[PDB]
Amino acid sequence: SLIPIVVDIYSRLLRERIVCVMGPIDDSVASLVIAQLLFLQSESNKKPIHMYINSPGGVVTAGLAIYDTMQYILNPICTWCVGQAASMGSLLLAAGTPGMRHSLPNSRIMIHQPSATDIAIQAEEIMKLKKQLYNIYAKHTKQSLQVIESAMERDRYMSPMEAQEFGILDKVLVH
Amino acid sequence: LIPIVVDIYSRLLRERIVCVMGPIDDSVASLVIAQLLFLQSESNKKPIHMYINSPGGVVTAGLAIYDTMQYILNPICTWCVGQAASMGSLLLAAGTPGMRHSLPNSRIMIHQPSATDIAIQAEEIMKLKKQLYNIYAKHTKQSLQVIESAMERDRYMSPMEAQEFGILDKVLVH
Amino acid sequence: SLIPIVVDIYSRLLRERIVCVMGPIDDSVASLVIAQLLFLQSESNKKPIHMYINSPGGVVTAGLAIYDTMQYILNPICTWCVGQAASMGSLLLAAGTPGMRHSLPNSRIMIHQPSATDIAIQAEEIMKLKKQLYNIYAKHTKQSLQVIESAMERDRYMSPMEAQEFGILDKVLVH
Amino acid sequence: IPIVVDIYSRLLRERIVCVMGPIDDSVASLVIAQLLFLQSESNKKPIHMYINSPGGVVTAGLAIYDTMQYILNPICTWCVGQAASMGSLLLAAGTPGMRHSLPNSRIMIHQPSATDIAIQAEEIMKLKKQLYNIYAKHTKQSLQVIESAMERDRYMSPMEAQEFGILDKVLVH
Amino acid sequence: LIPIVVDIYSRLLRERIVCVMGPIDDSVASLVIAQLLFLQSESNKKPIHMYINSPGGVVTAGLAIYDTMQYILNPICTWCVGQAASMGSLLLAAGTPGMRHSLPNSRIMIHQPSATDIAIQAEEIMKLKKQLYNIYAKHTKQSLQVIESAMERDRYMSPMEAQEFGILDKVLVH
Amino acid sequence: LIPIVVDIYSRLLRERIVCVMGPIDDSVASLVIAQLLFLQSESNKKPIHMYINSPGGVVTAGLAIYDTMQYILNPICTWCVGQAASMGSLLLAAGTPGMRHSLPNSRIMIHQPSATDIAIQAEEIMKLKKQLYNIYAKHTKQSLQVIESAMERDRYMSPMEAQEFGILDKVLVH
Amino acid sequence: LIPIVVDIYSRLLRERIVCVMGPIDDSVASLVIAQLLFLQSESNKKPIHMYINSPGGVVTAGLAIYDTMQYILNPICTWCVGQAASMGSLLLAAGTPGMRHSLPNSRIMIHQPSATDIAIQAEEIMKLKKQLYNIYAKHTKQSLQVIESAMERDRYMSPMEAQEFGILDKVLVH
Amino acid sequence: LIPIVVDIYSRLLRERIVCVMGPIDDSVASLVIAQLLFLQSESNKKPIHMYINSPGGVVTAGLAIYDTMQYILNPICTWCVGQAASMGSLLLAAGTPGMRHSLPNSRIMIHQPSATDIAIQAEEIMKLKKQLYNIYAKHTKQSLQVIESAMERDRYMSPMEAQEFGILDKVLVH
Amino acid sequence: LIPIVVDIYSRLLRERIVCVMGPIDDSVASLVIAQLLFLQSESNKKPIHMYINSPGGVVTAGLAIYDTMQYILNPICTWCVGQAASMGSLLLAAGTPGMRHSLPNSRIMIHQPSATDIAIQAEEIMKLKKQLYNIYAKHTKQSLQVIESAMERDRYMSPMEAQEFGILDKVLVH
Amino acid sequence: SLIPIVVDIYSRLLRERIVCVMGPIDDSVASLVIAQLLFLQSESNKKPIHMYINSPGGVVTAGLAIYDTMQYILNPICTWCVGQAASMGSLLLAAGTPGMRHSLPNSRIMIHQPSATDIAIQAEEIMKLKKQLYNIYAKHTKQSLQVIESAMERDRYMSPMEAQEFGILDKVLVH
Ligand SMILES: O=c1c2c(n3ccnc3n1Cc1ccc(C(F)(F)F)cc1)CCN(Cc1cccc(Cl)c1)C2
Ligand SMILES: O=c1c2c(n3ccnc3n1Cc1ccc(C(F)(F)F)cc1)CCN(Cc1cccc(Cl)c1)C2
Ligand SMILES: O=c1c2c(n3ccnc3n1Cc1ccc(C(F)(F)F)cc1)CCN(Cc1cccc(Cl)c1)C2
Ligand SMILES: O=c1c2c(n3ccnc3n1Cc1ccc(C(F)(F)F)cc1)CCN(Cc1cccc(Cl)c1)C2
Ligand SMILES: O=c1c2c(n3ccnc3n1Cc1ccc(C(F)(F)F)cc1)CCN(Cc1cccc(Cl)c1)C2
Ligand SMILES: O=c1c2c(n3ccnc3n1Cc1ccc(C(F)(F)F)cc1)CCN(Cc1cccc(Cl)c1)C2
Ligand SMILES: O=c1c2c(n3ccnc3n1Cc1ccc(C(F)(F)F)cc1)CCN(Cc1cccc(Cl)c1)C2
Ligand SMILES: O=c1c2c(n3ccnc3n1Cc1ccc(C(F)(F)F)cc1)CCN(Cc1cccc(Cl)c1)C2
Ligand SMILES: O=c1c2c(n3ccnc3n1Cc1ccc(C(F)(F)F)cc1)CCN(Cc1cccc(Cl)c1)C2
Repeated sequence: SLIPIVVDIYSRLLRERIVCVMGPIDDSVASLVIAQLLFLQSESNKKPIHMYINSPGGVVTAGLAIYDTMQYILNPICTWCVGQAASMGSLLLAAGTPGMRHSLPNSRIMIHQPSATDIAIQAEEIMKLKKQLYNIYAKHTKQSLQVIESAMERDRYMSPMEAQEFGILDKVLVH
Repeated sequence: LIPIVVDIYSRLLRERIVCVMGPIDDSVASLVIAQLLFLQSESNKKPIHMYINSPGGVVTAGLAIYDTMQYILNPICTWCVGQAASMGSLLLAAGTPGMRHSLPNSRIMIHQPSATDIAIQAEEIMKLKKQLYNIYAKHTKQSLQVIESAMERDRYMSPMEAQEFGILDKVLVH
Repeated sequence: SLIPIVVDIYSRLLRERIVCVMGPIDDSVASLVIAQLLFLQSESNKKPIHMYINSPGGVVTAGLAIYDTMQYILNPICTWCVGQAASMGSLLLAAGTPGMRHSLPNSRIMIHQPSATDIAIQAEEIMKLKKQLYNIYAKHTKQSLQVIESAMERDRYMSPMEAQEFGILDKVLVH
Repeated sequence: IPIVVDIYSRLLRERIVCVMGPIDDSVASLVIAQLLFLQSESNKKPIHMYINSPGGVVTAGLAIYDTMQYILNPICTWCVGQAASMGSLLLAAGTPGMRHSLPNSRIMIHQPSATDIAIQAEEIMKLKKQLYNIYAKHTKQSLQVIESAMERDRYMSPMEAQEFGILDKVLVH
Repeated sequence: LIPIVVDIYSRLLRERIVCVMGPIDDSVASLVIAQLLFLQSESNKKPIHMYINSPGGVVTAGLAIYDTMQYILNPICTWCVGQAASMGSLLLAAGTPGMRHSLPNSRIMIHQPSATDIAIQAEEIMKLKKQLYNIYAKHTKQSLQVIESAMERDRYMSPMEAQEFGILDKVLVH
Repeated sequence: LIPIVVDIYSRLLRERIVCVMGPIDDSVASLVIAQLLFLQSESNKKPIHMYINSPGGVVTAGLAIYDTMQYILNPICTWCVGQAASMGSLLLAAGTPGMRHSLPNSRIMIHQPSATDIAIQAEEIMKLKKQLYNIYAKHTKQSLQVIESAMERDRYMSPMEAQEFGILDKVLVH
Repeated sequence: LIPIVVDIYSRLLRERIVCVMGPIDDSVASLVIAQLLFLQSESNKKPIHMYINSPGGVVTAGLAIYDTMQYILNPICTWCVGQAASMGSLLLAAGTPGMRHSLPNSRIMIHQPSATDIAIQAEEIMKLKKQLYNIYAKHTKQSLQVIESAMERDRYMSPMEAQEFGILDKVLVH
Repeated sequence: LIPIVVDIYSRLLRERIVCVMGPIDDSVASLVIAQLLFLQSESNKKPIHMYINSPGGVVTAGLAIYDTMQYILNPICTWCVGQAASMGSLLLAAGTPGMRHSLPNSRIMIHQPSATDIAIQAEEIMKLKKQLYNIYAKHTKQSLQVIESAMERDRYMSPMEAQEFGILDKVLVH
Repeated sequence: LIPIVVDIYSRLLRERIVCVMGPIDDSVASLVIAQLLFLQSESNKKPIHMYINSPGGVVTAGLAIYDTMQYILNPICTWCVGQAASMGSLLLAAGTPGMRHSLPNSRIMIHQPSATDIAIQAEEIMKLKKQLYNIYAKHTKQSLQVIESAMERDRYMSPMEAQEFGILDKVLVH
Repeated sequence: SLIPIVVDIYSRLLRERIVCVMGPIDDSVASLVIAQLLFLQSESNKKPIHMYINSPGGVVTAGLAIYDTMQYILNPICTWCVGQAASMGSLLLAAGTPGMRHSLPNSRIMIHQPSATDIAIQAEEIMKLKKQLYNIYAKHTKQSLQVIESAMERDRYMSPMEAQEFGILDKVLVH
């Protein structure tokens, strides 16, 4: 509700190839984001797609569904963190095309996983998910598994500069 | 809410894309069934694509979709993104042979969770589970014994081991 | 994301002479179903009207309202059971035109009544209603009154092929 | 709850354990404790068990059943009001010749459509088959007739229950 | 709280007064049955008095009390004050002949309101109603036809109309 | 609810007027951010007007709007009507210098109330609090020490006094 | 549930009739303000009519409307129907002098109820009452003392008492 | 609602019969521990009997009871009636060797349900399962592998399967 | 509920055993404080035993117990069974040196979860966090830097590893 | 519940002339505390009474009711702050007999009033209450009104040392 019409603002964002992942991640967000990503690739397999992330995280399998769609599609993907990017949110941020992951000056980044689950699962599977994130995180930051898991073991946010040095993003820009 | 293009969920249907992601209930089954029959009227032979990201749901609602997939003449490509558990993996395994896919980081589970339209007797719950035994055995080409033994474990499968088991055919990445 | 549009899908099903009854049978479902049947008869008193049934049952008087409407209209009525047809659902399925009652391979049929009432009723009327089902069931299955009453007391589901042998449906189709 | 020269504590002084309600784990524990206490008082004096239950958790009912067979005491079961599902199983498990009903009591063996924990289909069936053998044992009915009867969602009269083997005597006073 | 006398509800039991004031449920049934069995153990022949001010309740719980009244050897005086509807009037009518009482302004109803422990079938609810037909006919000395015909009307009866019907015998003022 | 004029909230947007009335959360932030980014596409440097009547809200959502205001090239005139507390006053103070306004009877508060998207540790709440210090110090031209002292007090300030503090520049009447 | 004409509330605003019926909160305030600013853009000189049937509301939101009325150049006729209490009567008294009206049975109360957007200190609520004191004193042209004593009485006023006090100018029936 | 004898649950504890019926939580654990420590103070050598009818519960609370059994010097006879699942079967298997019993129809399950006192990380839940693995392996005398494969199956065991697996020693009926 | 022995929780107190099982709040703090102050009155220097199986709780309530332990003259043996997290581990580490124990399968965590009596500012939460640093550093004999690093990690430690960290001194089995 | 018996611990505290004001202040706490204070004076008008405070504050009129009882009774009153003493709690702490107000090392003290009310009242009365506290606070700390109101205007806790220097208490003791 209370969405203005322009000549619809969220639909007008999509004509600029901008997908929003604001808010928590659940299955409905994942399907909606995925549909827009596949739609944007069908318009052009070569024009860049932009993703604005202001998310506290969400369901792990729903987040991996988006991540896999980003890897699948051919388009370069520029990720933009505004507000914060925590848990799966920071993973999507880190999953952008190298050199095209940006953050605003006062944005917050967190890779620690929250202490999320569609259905009840056992620790053998919940741990498989955590390692699944380890390898994904290690891939895109170019850090060893020892470095990724140790950082994520600590509950703390990073400044946009700090997430750049750890390897989550490439550019902390102001204007 | 849902953005408008050139509505995006109607636009997915415009490409012969049916989504069965999210939990399966009787109304979800009816809606999916309506879309499959509508797509068959467009072309009895052009392929239908079905995206699965479901943790399962009502068994009779899942079988309603399954029987509808088997009924229509169209080839059906199943695509597992996110995860497919319980009835979700059955629909995934029920795709056209050679046309069942998953993305690299997907979770697949055939184990049934401990879902029910009405309270039923124990003989019917066993009659229903036996129905799933035969369906899984049909499309995975595994014996009944290995299927019943497999679902006994409350564990998920990776897309590559699910392929060797016969639930899907290709783990693609682009 | 509740309803897709076709090039409305539930209105398009109605353009195809297909009435679908999935949710549980209540007064609001009955009125809406009845309206479509009278609408489809006004379009053509002779083209077959189709009924897709996937219901766990519902209000008995609301089911009889649909049942009575089926008998009244002149059209041949093809009933199609997908998923399941229990209590009033199976009564509607069995009330189709003879030779036109179908089920899909893995569907469930149950005539046992669950242990259904708009308002509070006395025991005497509940028995009058149960007897009402006996005659409707006995009529359309061509089974004895006794075999119907003993069958319904058993709390079991039956497969489409034993349901065909019982007389509730005629064709278990395979495509 | 009235005091007498406590009324439920006084019933236990008369070797009467009352169920009279759904079979919880808490009901089962309390009933089981009373049976073990009454046996320790006397392994040979009969214990009376009053049943007015619509059933309950199956594992909790089997817990009581296992305790009844364990103790050496003759057990007189008395069904007043009604005895459905697990309730009728306890009724039929009394000592032979000592299972009674009041004239207007209700007996039901049909199982309701054991939810301590959510369970699988294979285990749920293993559980009813476990109930079949107990009923088959104590009614002296074949396994086939027991399973067919339980599939019918009907109540029995105290005479229908006496002839079926669930009880032995329908008395008025 | 309950006042203390030198406890008032326990003092009523010392006077062979059982209270059935309030709706009938299984927990009420256990207490009434327990007190009746206790009072019989004190004396097989001294009369027990039963105070009824109930709007009815669970049918199986009411019949459980009814069966206990018939079982014990004691004469039972039923006293209806306030009102006695559904099972309340059945217990009232089930007193010893010549000892069923009402106060001038009590309400009596045999009509059943529109058995309630668990969901049951149509044949069982009808079997339960037929049991009520025979019991009422036994203690009112009316034919079955007049019992059911009367019960179809939910009118309440005056303690006088109920006496002529056979539900009670002595409606007193002092 | 909302009137149509030859829609009133969309018509405010046609006049380059963004409204931040009400509490700030992530959904408010997304909408404000979208309108700010949209308004830049019509004109690189035409001024944008921002109406604030907010009691505050989520800090990360407030910083998200703040960063967007600083990012875009347009000069931004902020207008406080009613009140601007917590993050509300930060957005008000973050307008283009010389263009931060209040109406005569508005209340302004920079003290933060005792809020976050998720539960966080003590070190992060302090980092955010320090982040607010630096932003406030930057735009008020006050030292860090005086800013910290101002926020320590649970008091509101009048528009004409917020001007002397540096939160706004002009308190207008007509 | 709103009837449509050549929308009835949009047709009212189409004639410069702003409605403040119902309680004041921030969502009401934003809408009233937008309508006042919109009506000024069509004509800074055509009179605006404002209908008040409000029991009061949030004080900061009421002051926002008050500030918007004072800011715009239009003459504003306020019309009280039903009642105007707390902030409602403040908006009523804030109309253009000589253009404040009431209907015969409308009720006026200046007493403030015993709220605000957020929990605040005792000094801030007191700053607000003195702030309201001056507003009332300005437009009723009574001394500050007369306002404080009047608002202190938990009573409603008749439209004749309201004009004599200085809150309004005309009570018309036709 | 607990009957009194010369309290029935206090009379059970008076004979060294500790009951673990019902789900395990911290409040149950404290009480069981206190009873075990109390029974040891009367005699470090008289056997303690422990009745288990539990569907499981909090793992840390279950381990606290397990640690208390191992600490005290008394031989402990565990008795399974009804069922012993999750932590319940762990306490059952943790009895003194040769003194672990079950009744004929009691059910045993080692599969862990898909909780804990507080929300925790994936590594900590995994530390707990390996920790339970060693406990089960110790007292059933099966390899760690055999425990992990067994607990992986979402199935209950019969008392005969339970003794053969090493969880208990005797299934008695009399 | 609670057994009587010739009351079990009062009998633990007769043995100078205070139990801190369950979460800590002000009502828990008052009761523990009262028992600690009471136990000092029987004996100035007889050791007091403290059983901890707590996931933490209110920080000011936890410090209230901590200050009482430090205040009283008695040596205090702390015993961790089950788990001791957040304030729970602080009380465990606050025992008399050489007398802080854990049972083999206990879990210990000093990281604080992301709690307070009333809503507070960022400066106070940090002062309390720093207060916890100094207490932890004092009793573990670790530097402030290593303590802050330990608490930053959302992990539990085993009893034998908490010993090397200095939280406890002896992990006992019998 | 779960209160141990000693040979009752809260009743045994009262035989040691120790009143507990732990938890929030409401009318029921005030009456209960007041009754114990009057009882302790009736036992001895000259033996000291001890008050343990671990309170986040509460209803202002209920707190003033306790304060007035402390001033009325003749006994010396030793106040002890453990945990924290906020809003009205710190007022009761400050109201002890001079030289007999103590705190434990890690206790928290706050005079700022929370942002509490039996019934809805106007600002003229709510402000009268605040000034009523100003004069009470100024009395027992011996600070000017300007100093009291300015300190209380700032939202912050004090360390037990800091509350001593401001004048709330006299002794920060450890053993
Ligand atoms: O300003 C951009 C930016 C991008 N971008 C990509 C393609 N076009 C653009 N434009 C132009 C444009 C946007 C929206 C619309 C319309 F839809 F609202 F009309 C019309 C034109 C990329 C990233 N971003 C950076 C950014 C700044 C502030 C907050 C956030 Cl979260 C991120 C700016
Ligand atoms: O990209 C596809 C894919 C399919 N497919 C089938 C027909 N057309 C397509 N296109 C083009 C297209 C899609 C959507 C729209 C519109 F509706 F959004 F506009 C318009 C054109 C099938 C398989 N799939 C694979 C896939 C990769 C990543 C995640 C997921 Cl869940 C699945 C891609
Ligand atoms: O496919 C059919 C079937 C019937 N039928 C009757 C008339 N037309 C049809 N069509 C073609 C068609 C359907 C819908 C549309 C549109 F409206 F959606 F566009 C357009 C064309 C009846 C038999 N069976 C029914 C059925 C029910 C439930 C589960 C399954 Cl597996 C099978 C299929
Ligand atoms: O069929 C009728 C009936 C009446 N009637 C009156 C005028 N025209 C009609 N038609 C034709 C028609 C119906 C609906 C539509 C349209 F809504 F779909 F457009 C268009 C034409 C009343 C008499 N009878 C009543 C009736 C029988 C069975 C069950 C129910 Cl419940 C009620 C039916
Ligand atoms: O019968 C026992 C059994 C044990 N046992 C141990 C010590 N004494 C006994 N007695 C005698 C006794 C019990 C209770 C009391 C009193 F306190 F209630 F009065 C007095 C004497 C061990 C367990 N075993 C097996 C068992 C059977 C049925 C259900 C359960 Cl769950 C377990 C029975
Ligand atoms: O009447 C009995 C009956 C038994 N029995 C066994 C031992 N003593 C008895 N007495 C005497 C007595 C009862 C109660 C107390 C006191 F404790 F409540 F005061 C004291 C003495 C067995 C069961 N039988 C059958 C029965 C008939 C009616 C309804 C129910 Cl439900 C069951 C009755
Ligand atoms: O009056 C303005 C003011 C601004 N401004 C900026 C651009 N245009 C304007 N106008 C004209 C206009 C408004 C609304 C519409 C329409 F959309 F409703 F039609 C069309 C034209 C800025 C600041 N503001 C100050 C202000 C005073 C009172 C209350 C509030 Cl909340 C704020 C006035
Ligand atoms: O066994 C102890 C232990 C202590 N201790 C201290 C003083 N006395 C004892 N006893 C004897 C005793 C206990 C209870 C009672 C009574 F109250 F229940 F009767 C009477 C005597 C200290 C530590 N603890 C260690 C411990 C092991 C297992 C689980 C837990 Cl939670 C803790 C053992
Ligand atoms: O230890 C005291 C202390 C006082 N005091 C006053 C009179 N007697 C005492 N004793 C002896 C005693 C207390 C309780 C009982 C009994 F009731 F529990 F049995 C029996 C004897 C005053 C203040 N206080 C300081 C204090 C330390 C720890 C926490 C807190 Cl909140 C405050 C200690």
